[PDB]
Amino acid sequence: ASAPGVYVTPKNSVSSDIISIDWSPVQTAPYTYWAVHNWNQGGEAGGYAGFQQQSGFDENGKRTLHFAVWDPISSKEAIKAEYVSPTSVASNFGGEGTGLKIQTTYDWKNYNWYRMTMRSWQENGHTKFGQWLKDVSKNQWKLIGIMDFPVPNVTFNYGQTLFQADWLGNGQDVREARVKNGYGRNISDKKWTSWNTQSIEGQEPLNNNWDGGATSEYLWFKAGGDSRSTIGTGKTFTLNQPSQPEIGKLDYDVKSTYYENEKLNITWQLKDSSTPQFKGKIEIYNNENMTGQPINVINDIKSYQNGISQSISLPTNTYAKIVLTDIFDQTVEKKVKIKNES
Amino acid sequence: AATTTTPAPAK
Ligand SMILES: *[C@H]1O[C@H](CO)[C@H](O)[C@H](O)[C@H]1NC(C)=O
Ligand SMILES: *[C@H]1O[C@H](CO)[C@H](O)[C@H](O)[C@H]1NC(C)=O
Ligand SMILES: *[C@H]1O[C@H](CO)[C@H](O)[C@H](O)[C@H]1NC(C)=O
Ligand SMILES: [Zn+2]
Repeated sequence: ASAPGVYVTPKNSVSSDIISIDWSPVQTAPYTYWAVHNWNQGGEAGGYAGFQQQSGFDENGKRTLHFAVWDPISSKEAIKAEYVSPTSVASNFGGEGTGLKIQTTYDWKNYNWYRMTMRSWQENGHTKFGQWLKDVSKNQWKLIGIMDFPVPNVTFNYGQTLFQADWLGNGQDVREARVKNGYGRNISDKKWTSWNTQSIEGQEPLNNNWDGGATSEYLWFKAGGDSRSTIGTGKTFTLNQPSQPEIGKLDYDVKSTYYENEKLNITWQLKDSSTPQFKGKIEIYNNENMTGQPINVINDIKSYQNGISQSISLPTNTYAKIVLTDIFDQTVEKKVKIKNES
Repeated sequence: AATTTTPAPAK
């Protein structure tokens, strides 16, 4: 009744705080989950993320992103949905296990590339898990969702794998996708591990209703319909990707920097093609060279905040050091004179 | 009642 699962597994993944892979759908049977990221199976902060064809066979069906983290093993504190995008909905799941999921309506398209990048980080004694998606054709990043997990010092510790799964039982319907550009950032040294070599493996060694292979460009895999394995129970394949990933640049324009009636307003906009914002800080100096100590500091500007409005007492001539950093820890600093009129 | 389970850890 069900298409067999297919797993694509890096040979060399390690404990990571950033995990990234590129995915392209080819055939999209309904009730298919491409979980392109998986971590900590059976463990603290177990989770996954990817793409679902929830209904229909094509773009006119319900196409989504998915993100889930299982409830803490010991802590009684709830996982919080800290941030959901305009098309994202956070809900608690149940059945044999419980936790938090974010489902995001997202009009992804056949034969287009989608880069799903997850980051885990420590903030206020908790671990945050964030989901970002680059639409490669549009050259546009979007922040999808951030979960606040009430246990410190958890990360994408083990179990990196992708799966394609039929969750309803329509093994007659073929599902096929491609992946490339798998990378993790190591907890050990903050350097990148390249998943250049991956195994493609059917879930059931006795079920051959799936197939896989690689071009010089991508790994591909399918299951269901007339799929029949050309690679036995599984096979390993190498892509010629660079050992360090090609990371774009953080690029933004300051839109306002003015002080009026004891209120400081500073706003910015990342360029359409920029890497996405991870955090911000603004130091305010009483001198152009920004020597000595700032007279004031605005800390803990979040990934989802593109400005500040603060009641503050300043002298005549103030200068703002705007320090933004992207999800890849690239920092871009601008120095702007604060204007004393809106 | 849809479920989307995951692989078990290695023993
Ligand atoms: C897995 O996907 C299905 C299909 O959409 C359901 O949303 C289910 O609740 C999901 N399970 C988890 C843990 O997110
Ligand atoms: C999850 O577990 C169920 C059994 O409980 C099925 O094996 C299902 O195929 C599994 N899904 C994946 C992706 O491994
Ligand atoms: C599969 O992995 C998820 C996290 O991705 C959960 O840890 C889930 O409980 C795991 N399933 C099994 C059978 O261990
Ligand atoms: Zn807490």
